[PDB]
Amino acid sequence: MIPGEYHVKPGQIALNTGRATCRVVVENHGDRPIQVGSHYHFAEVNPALKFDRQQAAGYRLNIPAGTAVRFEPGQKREVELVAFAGHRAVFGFRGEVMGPL
Amino acid sequence: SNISRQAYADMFGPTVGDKVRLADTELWIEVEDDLTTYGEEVKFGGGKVIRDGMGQGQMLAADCVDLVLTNALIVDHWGIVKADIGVKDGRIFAIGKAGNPDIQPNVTIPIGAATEVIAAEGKIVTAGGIDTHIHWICPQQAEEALVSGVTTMVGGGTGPAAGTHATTCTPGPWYISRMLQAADSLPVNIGLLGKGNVSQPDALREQVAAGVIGLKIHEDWGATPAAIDCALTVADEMDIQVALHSDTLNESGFVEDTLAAIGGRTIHTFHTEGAGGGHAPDIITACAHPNILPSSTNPTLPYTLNTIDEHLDMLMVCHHLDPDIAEDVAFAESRIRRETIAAEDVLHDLGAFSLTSSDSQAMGRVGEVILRTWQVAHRMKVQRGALAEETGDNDNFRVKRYIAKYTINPALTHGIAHEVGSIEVGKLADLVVWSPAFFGVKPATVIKGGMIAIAPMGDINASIPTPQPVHYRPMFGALGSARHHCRLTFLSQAAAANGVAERLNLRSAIAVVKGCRTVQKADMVHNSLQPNITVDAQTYEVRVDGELITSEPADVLPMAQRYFLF
Amino acid sequence: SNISRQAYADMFGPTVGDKVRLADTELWIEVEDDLTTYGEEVKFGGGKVIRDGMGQGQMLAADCVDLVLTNALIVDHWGIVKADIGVKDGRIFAIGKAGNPDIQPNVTIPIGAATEVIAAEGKIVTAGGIDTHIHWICPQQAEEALVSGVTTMVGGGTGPAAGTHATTCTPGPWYISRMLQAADSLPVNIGLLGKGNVSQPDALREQVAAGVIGLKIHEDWGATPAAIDCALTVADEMDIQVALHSDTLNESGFVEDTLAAIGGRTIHTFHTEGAGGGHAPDIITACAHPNILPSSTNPTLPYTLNTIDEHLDMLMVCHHLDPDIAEDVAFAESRIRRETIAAEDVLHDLGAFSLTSSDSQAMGRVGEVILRTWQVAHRMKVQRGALAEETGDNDNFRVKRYIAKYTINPALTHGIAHEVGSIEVGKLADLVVWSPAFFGVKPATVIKGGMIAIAPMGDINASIPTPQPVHYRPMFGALGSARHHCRLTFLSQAAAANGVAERLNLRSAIAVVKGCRTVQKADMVHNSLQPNITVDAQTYEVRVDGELITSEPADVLPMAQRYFLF
Amino acid sequence: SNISRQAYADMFGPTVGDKVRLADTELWIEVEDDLTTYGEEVKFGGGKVIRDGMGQGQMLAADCVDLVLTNALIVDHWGIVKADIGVKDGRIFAIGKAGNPDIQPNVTIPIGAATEVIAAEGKIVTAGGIDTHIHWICPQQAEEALVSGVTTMVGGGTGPAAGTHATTCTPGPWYISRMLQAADSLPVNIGLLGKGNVSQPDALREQVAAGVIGLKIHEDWGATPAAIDCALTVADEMDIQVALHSDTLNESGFVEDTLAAIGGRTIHTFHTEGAGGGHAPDIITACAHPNILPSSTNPTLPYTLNTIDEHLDMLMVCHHLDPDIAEDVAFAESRIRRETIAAEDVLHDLGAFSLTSSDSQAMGRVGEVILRTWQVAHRMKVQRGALAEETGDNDNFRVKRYIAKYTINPALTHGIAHEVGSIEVGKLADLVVWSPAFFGVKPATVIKGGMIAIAPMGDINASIPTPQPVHYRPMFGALGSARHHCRLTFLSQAAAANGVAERLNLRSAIAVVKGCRTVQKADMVHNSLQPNITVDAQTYEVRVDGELITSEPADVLPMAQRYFLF
Amino acid sequence: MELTPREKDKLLLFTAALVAERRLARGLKLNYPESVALISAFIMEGARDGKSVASLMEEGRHVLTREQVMEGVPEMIPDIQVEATFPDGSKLVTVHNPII
Amino acid sequence: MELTPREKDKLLLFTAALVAERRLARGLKLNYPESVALISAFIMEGARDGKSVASLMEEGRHVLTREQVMEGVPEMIPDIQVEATFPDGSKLVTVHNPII
Repeated sequence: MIPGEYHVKPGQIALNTGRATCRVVVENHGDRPIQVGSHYHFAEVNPALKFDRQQAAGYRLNIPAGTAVRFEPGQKREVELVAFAGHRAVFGFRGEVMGPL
Repeated sequence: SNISRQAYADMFGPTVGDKVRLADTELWIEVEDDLTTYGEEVKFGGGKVIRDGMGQGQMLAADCVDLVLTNALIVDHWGIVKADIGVKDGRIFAIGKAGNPDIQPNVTIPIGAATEVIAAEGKIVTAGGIDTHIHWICPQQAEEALVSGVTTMVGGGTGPAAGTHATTCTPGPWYISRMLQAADSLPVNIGLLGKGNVSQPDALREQVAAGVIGLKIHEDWGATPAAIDCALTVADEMDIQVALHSDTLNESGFVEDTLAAIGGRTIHTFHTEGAGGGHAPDIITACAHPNILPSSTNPTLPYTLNTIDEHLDMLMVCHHLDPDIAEDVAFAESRIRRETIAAEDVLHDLGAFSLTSSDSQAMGRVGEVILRTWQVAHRMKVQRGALAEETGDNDNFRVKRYIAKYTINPALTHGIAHEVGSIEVGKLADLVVWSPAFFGVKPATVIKGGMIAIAPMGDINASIPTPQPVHYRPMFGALGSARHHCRLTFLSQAAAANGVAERLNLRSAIAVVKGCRTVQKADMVHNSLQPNITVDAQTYEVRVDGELITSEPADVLPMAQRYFLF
Repeated sequence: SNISRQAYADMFGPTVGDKVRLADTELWIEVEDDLTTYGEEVKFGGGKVIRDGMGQGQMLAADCVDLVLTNALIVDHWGIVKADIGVKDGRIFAIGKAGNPDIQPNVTIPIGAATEVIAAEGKIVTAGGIDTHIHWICPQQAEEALVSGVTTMVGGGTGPAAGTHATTCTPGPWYISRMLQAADSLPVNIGLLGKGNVSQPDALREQVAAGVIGLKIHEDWGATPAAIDCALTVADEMDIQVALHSDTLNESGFVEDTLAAIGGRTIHTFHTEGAGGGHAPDIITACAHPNILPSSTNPTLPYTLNTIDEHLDMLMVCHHLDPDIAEDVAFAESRIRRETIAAEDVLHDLGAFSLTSSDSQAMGRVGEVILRTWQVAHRMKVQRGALAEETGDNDNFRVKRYIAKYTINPALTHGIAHEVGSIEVGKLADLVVWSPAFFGVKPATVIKGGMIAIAPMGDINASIPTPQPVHYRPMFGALGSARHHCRLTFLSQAAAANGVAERLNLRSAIAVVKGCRTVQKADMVHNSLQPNITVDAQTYEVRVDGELITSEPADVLPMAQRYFLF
Repeated sequence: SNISRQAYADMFGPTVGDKVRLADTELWIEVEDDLTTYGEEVKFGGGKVIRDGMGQGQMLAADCVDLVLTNALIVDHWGIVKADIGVKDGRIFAIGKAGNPDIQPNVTIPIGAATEVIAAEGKIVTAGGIDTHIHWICPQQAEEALVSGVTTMVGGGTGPAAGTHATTCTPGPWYISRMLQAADSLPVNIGLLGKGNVSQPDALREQVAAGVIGLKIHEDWGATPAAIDCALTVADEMDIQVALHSDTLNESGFVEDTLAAIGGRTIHTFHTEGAGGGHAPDIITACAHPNILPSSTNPTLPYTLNTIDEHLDMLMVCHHLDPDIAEDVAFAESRIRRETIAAEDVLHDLGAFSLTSSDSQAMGRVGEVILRTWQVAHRMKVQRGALAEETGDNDNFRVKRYIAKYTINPALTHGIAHEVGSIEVGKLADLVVWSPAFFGVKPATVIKGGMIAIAPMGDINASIPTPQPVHYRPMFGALGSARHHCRLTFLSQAAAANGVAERLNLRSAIAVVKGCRTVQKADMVHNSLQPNITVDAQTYEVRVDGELITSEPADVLPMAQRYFLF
Repeated sequence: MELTPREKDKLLLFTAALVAERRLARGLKLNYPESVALISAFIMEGARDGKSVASLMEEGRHVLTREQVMEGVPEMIPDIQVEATFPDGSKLVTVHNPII
Repeated sequence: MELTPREKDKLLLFTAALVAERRLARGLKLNYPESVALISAFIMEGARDGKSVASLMEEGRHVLTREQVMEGVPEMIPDIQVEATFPDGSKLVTVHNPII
C-alpha cells in the first residue's frame, strides 16, 4: 500500500501526430556547449550550430514537451524537427522573422 | 516522437485510463479525459515550454490569463479530468489547453507576459470546501479551516460566549454589524446567521436587514412550532436560508409536529442523525422529504470504535448541561444512539444525506470536514463495495458523490453557488492543490480569489523553500488589502440594498445570496435520494423500505496516524 | 417550590450572606445583596429559561439589550452584589433583573432575539483595570496587560529608546501623532503623556494640541522648580493631568521646595514611596496634601523577602546609570529603603495611597498591577486584621478600598472616569469575568466595549472549546474594525477641537479628558486619607502622628506558585 | 578638566584614533573624526546632560529635531566618524553636535521638549541595507530581512508559485496591483519588478504603467536577444531598471551575443559569477563593461569548504529541473564551477563586483546579505592583506568599499538613491544600530523612517526590558498606520502620474524611481573597476590581465557558530 | 512535515509537560498548570500508542495523587480534556477528578 | 540571546524531534512528520558538531530504516533538506531517499 500511488496502464504515447517533420544534421562549431529546448524556433538557435537553416524554418524539435537536446563543442548529430502550428507566426528568439512563416 | 506512459506520467502527471490512489485510502480515481494535445503540454522551468515566443505569447494583459495551473488533474462533481486551468480577475476563466496560439494547436487559455504559473502536474486540484455549520467561538477557526482546504465558512456567533458555544447565532444588528466588520480580517469567505428563535417577524427582519444570510433555529433558544413558522415566513420573504436544530426534548411536540410547522417549506436540517441535536430519537426521518436539505456534523463520521465513549461529555459541555442534574443527563444520553450513528454512514453513501459540515467547537472539528468525508467514503467502499452508479474499475462516481457534499451542495443550499462551490467558469478562484499522497489531509496550495493565501513553507532563510521545518504560514493572499480583494462577505439582498457595506465601511468584495427558497432535495448534486426510512421508538433501529440499515465500527482509519504529529 | 442553599449556589452562584474566598488568599467577600426574584433567574442552555416566549421576549432590538451577563457577582467600589448585567451599544445599560416582561416579574433588563448571553453564574465580575504608568517600550505590553484584566493604559513613549526606557514621555507632535496612529492597532483604551520638562509654555501647549492627555515631569529630563511650574500652568489652562517623578538628587532643592513649586495645584505623584523615584528619602511625605493624588508602582507591593536584593540592578538599568561611576551608585542606593518599602503597604491599607500602577518595563511589571494589589490586601489582613470601617465577618470594605485603586481612582485622577473606571450605567462595557479560584490571577473573559477581546481558549480543532492546551488567544473584539469600534483613544480638549482625529485619520472611537484640575485627595474613592506623616532624615523611619508605621516581609504569597508555569 | 582616553571611551564611546574590531572578524576600523567638543557631549539619564535648561533647550518643535542618536560611530561609504545624528520628519536632518545653543558651543542639532533620544554611545550606526534580488515567495521574508538590517527590498513575485520560485517577476497588472496593495502590510520599503520576457513592447509598458520599477529578464521565461532588446527599449523610455539572468544553455547565443543584444545600454546583471545563472561558463566577463552594474547572490559568498557539495540540489529545486532527465542535470552541473566561485571573492575585493544581494529562497538567503558581505571582506583581508587604497593601520577603506555594496550601490542601480541608500541629510531615516560585538550579525535597533520598527526585546512582564528570553519582536514602527507613514512604496514615473496609488488606495508614503538609465559602472561608489577579465572555455580559469585570479576555501568563518543557536 | 496549527499548538502542550515532568522528578509538589500539562501529555501518548478512549479515561486518574501536588490543586481541576489522533481519527478524552 | 525568527523556527523542529525521539524509544513505528523531524534534527546537530555537508548527506540515510517506520512512509519522503550553521556559515544538506 503506497499513499497516492499511480497505477499507469502500460503502453506508449505518440507525440505531435499528424504534423510535418524533417531530419537535419547539426554540428556544433562553437567552443562552448549549446542546449536547445523543445519549442524554440530551431532556425534561430545559437549561430555556432551549423546546419541548413532554410529547411528548419518554422520548425522545432520533435521531442516531448519540456525536454532538451544537448550539443557539446564539436558535436555532430542528426535531429528530428516538427512544424509549428497555431498561427505559425514567430515572434522573439533572435528576431529574424517576427511575423507569419 | 514516442514516449512510454510511465515516463509520461512522471513529467506531466497521469493521463486517460491511469489510476491514482487517494492518500492512503482504498479509493482509486481514474482519469476520464485529458484536454491536452500530446507533445504540446505547457511546462515551466529552465529550457521548458513557457518562454517568450514559445509557450508564451505576445498578447496584452486583457488577452491572456493572470494565472495558469499547468497539467492539473481536476476532481469535481462533474468529472475527474486532466487539463490546464486558466484564472483571470480572481475568477475561473477557462478549463482546457493553455499555451501560445502563435505556434501551438487548440490553445484556449492564452499565456503571456502577464501570466503567472503554478505547476500542478502530478497534483489533484479541487474547489475550496464550504462549511455551513460554523460557531464563531474564536477567530483562530478560520486559519485551521483554511489550512484543511475549506475556503468558505458560514455560521454565526460573537465569540466565546454561552450563546455561541451552543448555537450558531449572531444575536442582533449590533453584533451582526460588528462581526461583519471583523470578517474583513479573516482569510475566508463569510456569511452570518442570526438568531431565528422569535415569534415576532420584525425582530427577524431587522437581523436580515442588518446583514445575515440566514437564520438559525436552535432548541437552546426554544425550537417551538410558533418560532419555526415565524422564521420560515421571513425566510420566504427575504430569500435567506433557515438552518434548524430541532426540539430534542419533544417538549412542544414530536418530529412530525416540527415537520408540520415547517409546512413543506425549504429548510436545512443540522446533524440530521441527531447525536448533535434534533427530536429524539427519529429526527433522521427528515431526509425523506423533498424540502429538506440534510447535513451531518463531523464527530460521528465515520462510525469508529471510540465514537460512543467520547460523546457523552462532549454533549454536556457544549449545551451547558449539569451532569449532577438528572434530567440534564437523561437528555444527554437519549441523544447518543449507536443505531443511528451506524445508519448515518450508509445514508451518506446512498445519497440520502447531502451535506457534511463541522459544527466547529460545539460537537464538531473545524479542520476535519474534508478528512472525515473521505474516511466515510473509504469505510463504505470497504463495507459495501461499488455503488450501483459506478462504471469501470474505479471509484469515480463515489468520489463525485462525496466531494459534492462539502463543495457544491453546501453552496446551493445557502444560495451562494453562483459565486463559489465548484470549478466552473465565472466562479471565484477558490482552489486547493494536493499531492495525491496527502489528498484530503494536508494541501500543497490553498488559493483564495486567484491569490495563494496559505501554503506549507519551509525555512524562511533557506536557499530554497523546501528545507525544514515546513509548516503552514500565511501568504500574500491573506495580507491586508490583498485579502479584502480576494475574499467575499455574503450579504442578504435587503442588506446589500440598504447600503450596509457602505455604512459599516466593509472593505472586502461583496456577494449577495439568492435562491434559498427554491432549492429542494432533488437539486443536491449526486445526493438527491428520498428513502422510505423508519426508526423504531425503542430499539432505535433505522430501516429503509424495511431492510435494516447499519454498519460496523472501524478500529483503524486512513488519513490518521500516518500524517499527524499528535 | 423550595431548594437548599447549597444546590442553589451550585446552579445560580452564591446569594445574600454567602461568602467566597478570593483565589487562594485569606480575603473573603460576602454577598451584600441579590437583585433577583427567587425562581425567576434567567439561565441559558437546552431546556433552560432564555427561550422564545419564556425568558426571551418579542421586542425589537431597540427595546432589548445586546448582551446580558446572567447571575453575576459584581465586585466594585460601591458594592459586592449578585445581579444580571445588561449591555447595549458597547455601554453598560443596566444592573438588575433580566428576562421577559411578558411572563416574568420585575424585569429591568429585557432579553430578545437580538440578545447574546454570557453565563456568569458562579463568577465574579469586575470593571477593567486602568494603569496610568505605562512606558510604551513595546507594543507587546498591551496584550500582557489585557490578559491580566487591565483595559485602559495611560503613559507614554516611542518604543525601545533611552528616553522611553526611563520616562513615560512621548516627545513632540511628530511622535505623539505617530503613537496616536499606532494606538488603533492595540486592543486597549489609550491616552498619551508628553514630555513636560520645559520652561517655555508654548513647547508644552503644542504637545497638548497634538494629542496628549497629560504631561510627565521626570527628573531624567530635569525636574526643576521652573519646569514643574511651567507644566502645571499649561495643565491648568488645558485641563490635563501632570504626573510627577521628582528630583531624587535634591539637586534643585528638597521635597518642600518641589512642593512649593507645585503651589497647591493638582498633581499625580508617581511611586510616592520613592524606590522608583522622588526626593530622597522623604518624597513619601507628599501623600499628606489635599492636591496630591499618590500612587505606587508594583515591584514594591507587597514587602517580601527578596524585594531589596532585586532592586539595586533593576534601578541601574532603567535610568541608564553607570555602576562603575560612584555617584551613579550612591544615588541608586539612597533610593532603596526598607523602612519606606515597609510603610508603603500600611499606607495603602489606611487609604493614604490611592493608586497602584505598573511602571511597565521601567521598575514595574505590566501584567501584575492587579495581582500585587490583592497580595498587599492579603498581607495587611494577615498583619493588621480588620479595618475600622469593616462590618460583619468579611473583608468587603477592604476589598472595595483596594479595588478602587486600579479602577475608579486612576480614572478620576486622569479625567476619564466619565467613560471608564467602574461598572455603572452609561460607562463603556470594559468588564472582566473571573472564576473565584483565579480571581486577580487569570481571567475567564475580558470584554472590551461590549465585545469579548481576549479569553482562555483550548484546542481550535477540538469538539468543544475546553480541551488542552488552553492559553489566551485574541478574539473578535481585537480584530480590525471590530477593535476600532470597541476601543477609545483619549484626546485633550484642544486636540479634539483641532480635528487631530480627522487629520491623523484615527479610526477608533474618541473620548476627551476633563476634570483633571478639580480632583483632590478627598475625591479618591475609599482612599482619601491625609495623615500627619514624617520621615527621619537618617533612620528613614516613617511615622504617622508619632506612631511608627512598618510591616514585616512576606516569605510566601498567594497568587504565585500555584498558578504560574514559570 | 582631564579624563583618560580609556574611561572616555567607556562613557562616550571611542574617539579619534581609537580602533574597534568588527564582531569576531579580523577587520578593524579606526575613528577618522569626531564632531564633538570635548566636555560638551550630550548624554541621557538621571543627572545627565539632556535636561531642561541644560542639554535641552526652550525651542518649539519646528526648531528642534524629533529624535537624536547621541554619540554614534557612523560607518558609511563616506567615512567612519563619531557624531550625534539628528532626525526630523522621518528624515536625516543633520550629522554633527547636538545640544542646547543657549549654554553649549557649536550646537548644530538642537534638542528640545519635542526631542526623543536613542543612546548610541559605544554603538556603530549604519544605513539600512538594500536587497535588489528578492523573490516574494512568502511575506515572512520581510521580517527575516528587517531583523538582519535590510530596510529596503526590491524584487518580484506573487507567492509560492513556480514562476516566483524561479524568477523575480510579478506577472501582469493584476498581480502587480495586488502586490502593491499587500506591500502596505510589510515593514520595509518595497518596489516591484515585472516579467520583462516579451517581444511586444506594449505588454511591458502596461506593467510599468501598473506600478513596477523594473523588469526582470529570466532565462526560464526565455532570455533571448529579441526579448532582451524589447525590455531595454521600454526601460529607456520609462526610466526603469532591467535586471538580467541570462541564457545559461547558450541556446540563442553566447555571452557575446547577449552582450550584443544589450547594445551598450544600462543593465544590472544578477549573480554575475554564474552559479546562480547566466551564460555557461563565462557570464562573469560582463563586469568589464561600463554599462554593466554587476551583483552577486549570497550562497557563494565567501568560498568555503561546503559550498560545492551544497550547490547541486539547491539548483535542481529552484528552477524546477528533473534530476532523472539527463539534460536537466548536465545543465545543473555546468553552472557550478569552483574556479569562478573562487574568483568572485577577489573580484569583490578589487571592486569589480559592485553589489551583493540575497536571491531569497531561490539560491539565496534573505537574512544573510550583510553577514556574508563581511565574511568575504574578512577572508580577503586574511588572504590578500591591505588594499592599495588603504592608509594607516586599519581596514577603513576595505570597509567603505564593502558597505557600499549593500547600501548606496544597490540604491543608485535602482534609481532610489535619492530617498535611501546611506546616511546623508534629507534621506529617509532607515538606520541600524549595532553593538560592536554583533556588527553585521544581530542589530541592537532597526529604525524605519524615524521610528524603531524591530528590536531585541526581553520579558514583556519584566521590571526592565533586558531579562530573558530576549528575541526580536515588532515595534510601533511596524504597527498599522505608523508603519504606512514610515515606509515607502517605490513607483515608476508612469504609475505615479497615472494615479495608481489613488486607484489602489495604497496607504504608505510613495517614492518614484529615476536615473536608472544614466548609471554606469563608473558611478558605483568604491566599486567601479572594469578589468580585462577572461575565462577559459574548458578549464574555466578566470584571468585578469593574464594574472590568475583565485582564492582558497575557508573552513571556519566568523559571524557563524558563535552567534547562532542553530 | 507540513505542520498544521493544531499540531504546532500541541507542541506547546508537550513542551509544558517536559517542564512539569522534570520538577516532579526533583520531588516537588506540582502546581496547577504543571499538573494539567503532565496528565494531558500522558493521554496524548496513550492515543499514539493505540490505547482506547475508555482505557485512558481510567488511566488518566493515576498519573498524580493528592500527595504529589500543591494544596488546593486537586479541587482546581474537576476534569481534564485532551484530543489526540487515535488509530481511528481524533477523539476527545475526558478524565473526571483526575487527582485524588 | 537575541533570537532571530530563523532560530526560533528551528526550535520548533527540535521540539518536534523530541516527540519522535521518545516514541521511537518506546518501540513504535514512526509516522511521516515524526520521521522527517527526527532525521532533520540529527543533521542540525551534525553541523553544530562540525561535520561536513558531504558526510551528513551520507549519515542521514542511517537514522531510520524501512522497518522502524509506518507503511508507506519511506515513499512519502523522497528526500529531506535542512539548513544549519556549520563552522563556515549556513549550508543546505540534502539527504536523498533517507529511509531504505
